[PDB]
Amino acid sequence: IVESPSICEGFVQASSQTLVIIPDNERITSNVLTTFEATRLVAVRAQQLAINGSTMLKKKYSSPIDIAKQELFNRKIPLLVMRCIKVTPEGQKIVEIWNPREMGIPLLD
Amino acid sequence: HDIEGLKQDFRLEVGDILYRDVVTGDVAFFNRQPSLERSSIGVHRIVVLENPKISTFQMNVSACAWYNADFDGDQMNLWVPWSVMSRVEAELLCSVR
Amino acid sequence: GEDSSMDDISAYSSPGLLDDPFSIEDVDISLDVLDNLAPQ
Amino acid sequence: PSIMRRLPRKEGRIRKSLLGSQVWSISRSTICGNSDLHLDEVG
Ligand SMILES: [Mg+2]
Repeated sequence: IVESPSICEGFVQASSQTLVIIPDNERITSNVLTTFEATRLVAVRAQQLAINGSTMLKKKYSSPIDIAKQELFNRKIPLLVMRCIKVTPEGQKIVEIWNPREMGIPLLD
Repeated sequence: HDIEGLKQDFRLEVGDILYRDVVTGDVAFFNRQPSLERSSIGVHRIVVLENPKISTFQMNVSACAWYNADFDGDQMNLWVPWSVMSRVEAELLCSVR
Repeated sequence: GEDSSMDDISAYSSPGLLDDPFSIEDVDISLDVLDNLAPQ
Repeated sequence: PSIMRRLPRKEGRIRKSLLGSQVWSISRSTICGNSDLHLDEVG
């Protein structure tokens, strides 16, 4: 018989996940940044420079956007790209972590 | 704070946000309705017209192909990004090039 | 039969009489800028 | 006036308030020709 609802169901809070990072030699996505990814990296870095201002860039620029662009082009940007591949029903979150300081940059300057 | 209500500050303190005027070289989103194509919103470099008698948005006639526009009475919208994140995205993604 | 106090009001008009093909209902364009649609 | 009449049409909640938006910091004017401006420039 199908009786009254129990506490075992009715949970609204989804269970926590485990971040599963694909080993670097098994990554399938491209080693080249997309234009979306490079734009997002530059925007995030520029906003964080507007917050902090601390950079390891040798040259001097008057705008956060210029500093972020030169950090991306000179491979000195302190950010990582996480490409979420899958969410497994057993709880795992399989992702790929990409280092933009050793990827191909599509942008020009 | 308004800028007329403060005049005793010799300089600005690091961390403040200054809302400055739009100058030549700023990027702007430039839109004509109906927005049927992806080029219906494009980012242009602003040239400020110093003549106070000019009230129109002026553009090159070869830029009309992006917006399906002409000069028989069309009106186009223009907003200038102010946040850094949207102002980065205007240059790198939405430029009319 | 001669009374007119309770006559139908809608009967004083001319008796009798899914998407509008000409209505801009799915077109989100400002009503102040409709000259963009001029045939030119 | 009803709660569920706010939703449906083009002037309703979904199409006017959620899928579109009134915004600040925006301008509009008649457009004009100028042959001294580059293709990526706006006067
Ligand atoms: Mg016209």
